[PDB]
Amino acid sequence: PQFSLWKRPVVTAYIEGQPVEVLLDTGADDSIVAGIELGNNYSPKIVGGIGGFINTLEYKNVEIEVLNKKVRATIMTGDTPINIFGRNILTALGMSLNL
Amino acid sequence: PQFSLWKRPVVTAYIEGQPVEVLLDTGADDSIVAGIELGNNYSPKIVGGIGGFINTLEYKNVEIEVLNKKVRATIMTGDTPINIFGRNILTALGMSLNL
Ligand SMILES: CC[C@@H](c1ccccc1)c1c(O)c2c(oc1=O)CCCCCC2
Repeated sequence: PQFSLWKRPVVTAYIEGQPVEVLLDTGADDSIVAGIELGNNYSPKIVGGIGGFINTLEYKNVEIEVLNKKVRATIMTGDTPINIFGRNILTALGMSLNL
Repeated sequence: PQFSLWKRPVVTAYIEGQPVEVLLDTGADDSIVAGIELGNNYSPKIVGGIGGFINTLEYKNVEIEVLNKKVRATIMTGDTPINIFGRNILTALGMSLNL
């Protein structure tokens, strides 16, 4: 597909079966979604950005269906205002920022 | 040009002549940079990042040169840890996200 930037690149993603609304963000180094349960085998992380830091729990190798493609990648859960898919997932998806 | 996102889409843009380094952000609606001092009309404003709020000054009708294309735009200045160009400028350039 081709996403125009006139609208927020918001898609529906299926992480381990659970349906989430995610914003595709090329400035996000990682991916952080809230409100999803992914197990009792995680790693405590801390990520910073504009305005401050946020504590997160990292889960590797997680099934992800988005844009009619399934990737296995690392995601972080935590109190974030909107669910973000950073570059770690976009590269795994084969996406590009074109001019 | 084409950005692969394996290494963070960062470029040099000139804001009314001053060169800065900015990250191309597809999730941000607005744009904010640290340090530039302009004179256009401005309004005090506060924004919310993925971790907290920051106090900004907002300028309108700002001449911006990026990737060899000139534009007239709205941008914000404040003590941000990372300079980003959001969708308001991205769209004026005609950039897109493909798969
Ligand atoms: C450039 C830093 C970036 C980021 C994202 C995730 C984790 C750390 C840093 C980031 C954005 O992409 C956006 C916003 O604030 C940010 O700090 C504004 C709020 C809305 C969310 C999308 C844009």
